[PDB]
Amino acid sequence: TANIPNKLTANVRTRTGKGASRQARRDGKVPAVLYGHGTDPQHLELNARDFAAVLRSHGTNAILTLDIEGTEQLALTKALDVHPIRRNIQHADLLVVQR
Amino acid sequence: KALPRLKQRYREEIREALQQEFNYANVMQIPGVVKVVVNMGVGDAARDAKLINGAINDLALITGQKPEVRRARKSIAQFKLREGMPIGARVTLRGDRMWEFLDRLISIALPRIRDFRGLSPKQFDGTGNYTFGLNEQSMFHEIDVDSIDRPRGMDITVVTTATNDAEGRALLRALGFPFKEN
Amino acid sequence: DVRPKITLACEVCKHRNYITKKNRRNDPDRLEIKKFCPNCGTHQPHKES
Amino acid sequence: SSSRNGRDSAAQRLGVKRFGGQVVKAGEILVRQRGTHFHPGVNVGRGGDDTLFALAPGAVEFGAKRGRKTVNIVPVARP
Amino acid sequence: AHKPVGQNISEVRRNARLRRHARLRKKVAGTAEVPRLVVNRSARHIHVQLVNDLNGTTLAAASSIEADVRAIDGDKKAHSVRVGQLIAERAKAAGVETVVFDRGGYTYGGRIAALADAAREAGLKF
Amino acid sequence: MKTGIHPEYVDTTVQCGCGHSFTTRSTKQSGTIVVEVCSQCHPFYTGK
Amino acid sequence: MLIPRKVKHRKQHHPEQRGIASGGTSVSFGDYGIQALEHAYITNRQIESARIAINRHIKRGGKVWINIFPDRPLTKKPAETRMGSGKGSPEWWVANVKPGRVLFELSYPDEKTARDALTRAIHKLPIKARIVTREE
RNA sequence: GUUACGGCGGUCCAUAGCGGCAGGGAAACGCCCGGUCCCAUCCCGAACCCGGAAGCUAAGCCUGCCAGCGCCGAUGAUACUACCCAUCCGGGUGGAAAAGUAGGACACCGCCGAACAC
RNA sequence: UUGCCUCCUAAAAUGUAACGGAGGCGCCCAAAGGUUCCCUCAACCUGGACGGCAAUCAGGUGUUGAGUGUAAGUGCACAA
RNA sequence: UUUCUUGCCGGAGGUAGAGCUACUGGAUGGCCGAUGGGCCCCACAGGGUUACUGACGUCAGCCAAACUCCGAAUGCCGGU
Repeated sequence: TANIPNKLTANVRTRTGKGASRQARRDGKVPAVLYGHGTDPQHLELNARDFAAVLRSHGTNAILTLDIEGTEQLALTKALDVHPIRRNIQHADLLVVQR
Repeated sequence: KALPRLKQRYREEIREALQQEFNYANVMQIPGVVKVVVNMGVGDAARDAKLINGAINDLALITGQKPEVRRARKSIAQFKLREGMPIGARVTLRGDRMWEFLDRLISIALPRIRDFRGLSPKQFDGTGNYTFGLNEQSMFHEIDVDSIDRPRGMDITVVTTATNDAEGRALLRALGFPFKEN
Repeated sequence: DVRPKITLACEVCKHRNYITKKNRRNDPDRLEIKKFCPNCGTHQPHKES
Repeated sequence: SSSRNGRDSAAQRLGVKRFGGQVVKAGEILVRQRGTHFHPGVNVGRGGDDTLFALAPGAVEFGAKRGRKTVNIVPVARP
Repeated sequence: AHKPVGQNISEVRRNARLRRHARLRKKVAGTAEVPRLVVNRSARHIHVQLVNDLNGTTLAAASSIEADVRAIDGDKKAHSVRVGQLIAERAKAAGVETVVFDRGGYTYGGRIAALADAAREAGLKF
Repeated sequence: MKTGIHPEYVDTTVQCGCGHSFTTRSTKQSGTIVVEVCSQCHPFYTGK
Repeated sequence: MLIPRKVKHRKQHHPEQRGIASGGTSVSFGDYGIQALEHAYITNRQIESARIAINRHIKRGGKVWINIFPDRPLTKKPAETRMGSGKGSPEWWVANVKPGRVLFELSYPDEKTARDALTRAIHKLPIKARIVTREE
């Protein structure tokens, strides 16, 4: 039926924007926004490699436990912005999944 | 005071019969026949515009009021039509005259029709109105057969407050329309 | 031609007060129309010359 | 072997002549336009060729009424 | 199971009356100095109301609903005449002498003309 | 109802063949018409 | 061949070969696809050659989709004519292809055969192009 | 002061519309009957007037609830871009777009009139 | 080809060239001008002898569609 | 200092970008389901029968300079 949520460390974003996102991607962290019924969009950086591995191992509809500075939040990858050429995850829209 | 035969019949019996048959939540739903529109579309007026005058005279004598001459809103070359060419005549009957024309049409004309076997009750609008076409124009005593000119397939329609085919047929049967039940 | 520059002159002051076009085919007869004669100081009938 | 084109009318120098906030005099042309892209608002008239002009002195403002852009003149407080 | 299908004549009349009223309002509007006399004429009563469209605030109002107008006997035109007189008096009181008359999308041949003339003889410029 | 543009309209009485009377307004100025079959005697209405 | 039934304007400005493709960048019809990696005016003749190559490599089974359509007319003036005297008549029908645009898609049971057919098509094409797949 | 009672008027005029479900007549808004009375039909008392309460809230009207259709719609990101850096690539600072999901919303106020109790 | 008008080119003010891409012209209207008032179908059904891709017609909604002296921006059931 | 630079404020745009079931011209699928040709039941009533030419519609998908439901950045016009 269900499965263990995939653990991913998602540090909050000190700086946000075009330059910040490009620098985060260069560092190797896909930027993301976590929103949902809680009504509190949070700006996170997920490790690009780990996030992509989780996505490609369990699919887009894979529930993720994001460690956001200690706190654990369940969320599903609602949308993935992926570059058509570089094929890298440009951005992630995560939706909170209250249990 | 005075009151048409069909109008009095409707005001006195038909409403109760329809209420009993199609029991309505309120009296105001009782179908009540509304304007009766009788038309003669010439079509060949493009070749003989004079036929419009004869149609006007015939409609006047049949109904009781002048027929409004209806031009064309379109110009289709296939039938030699131009914008504004008088292409038909229309009479709208409302109230006492409407009811009296219905009474005469049911009591005089349709029985006089040649080889009259009735019309199927399937020509109803689907929302409560009934349209059909008389095969000639001499059935009306006002149109004396001895001084007729040509045949005009005469369009007639009755507009009712009915909601659909069922209430429409109930109303017209109550008014006593001939119907080729099928 | 076709639409000549007709001249509307008053009937009373008989002054050629206005000039305007008119389709001679649709309106072959002299264009009689109410216009303002400044000499008369009031609207007077004007007709084509 | 030649081109059937090559013609073009003079640019009519349409558009907004006094933008939002500009103080204008009465009778001043505010918008040169074809048709009512902007409609005459308050203290603004519409010319024969669709020229929106100020009917009263004041500052030009652009508003929206019934979903139609309008040019209005807001009276300017006397100093 | 009855479902209305035809647009009722009441609804057609309301929509067309609002249509005509907006058509008139394109040119007729009320102001503090020259308010707008809106007239609402129903089959039962007639009401008039001096609006300032700048604020949307009414300065004076009159209605055939009033016990005085109801006591006034005669015809609907007589009651509309009384309403016109009342609104003229109340416009005098409010300080309004000249207004623009909004017929509300109506015609001469009824109470609107009678009310208009009542205000004329009353003294309002309408 | 317009004054004279509307054609005359007078009440009339008709008698059918089977002997049924009928009163209604019709353009006929005579006021007395003789109908043959009528709906009180037509075979379609009567039966069959 | 691929030629529009009609074009509203038959003498159009050259399609601007700029930016990466914003639409049609993923396999939406078949299992494999040919994604463009450079800008090019891919002509209807090139499209025909590529699709015929794919079809002849897959032989009997399989389905081919041609996402791009050459509906842009590139004009050419008559040979040995000087500059001027109007614009040339329509000469080629091209699809403005940008990097990231998937030009052809293929469904075929055999992965190796599908990739070889797409490679045929890419060799027929005038640009760098890779074999992308629906599985992301 | 209050009512599912009324009109009049209200916004960068759909967050307001469309549709579906449920409810109301003391007074208003309506529905409605015959042409002695102004007035009207390019014909029709259907739209506009006369006398109304014998009768009715069916519809319009308005009230409550449905997010189905429409409407609005973020943050983030991207596209794009001004300037700047950059040999061909590309990058920095600033600005920054529809879809969607997260979502919002089945609209939002004043004048006066009626009855209620004071 | 030469003057005028409309559009695109034209790079969201204006303006902007080429023997660049498209067209119009240069008339017409005394009732197609003014004013006052009013309106109202783009398409399925039932049909409406003949009269289907169409009649004179009747209803519903198509929610502002639709079409509308002569090409763009406008004007709608607030009606240019 | 009216000039110009910068900040802020008010402003109209339809370009870049896209978006097109938002219009005007396009695109792989099946669909209640258009001429249905075709088997015909053997009705000329009336009807399934559609291997194939495939209506509207619909499904993610795509383009435009003379497309726009949208729509920047700059630039421009003013004020400070």
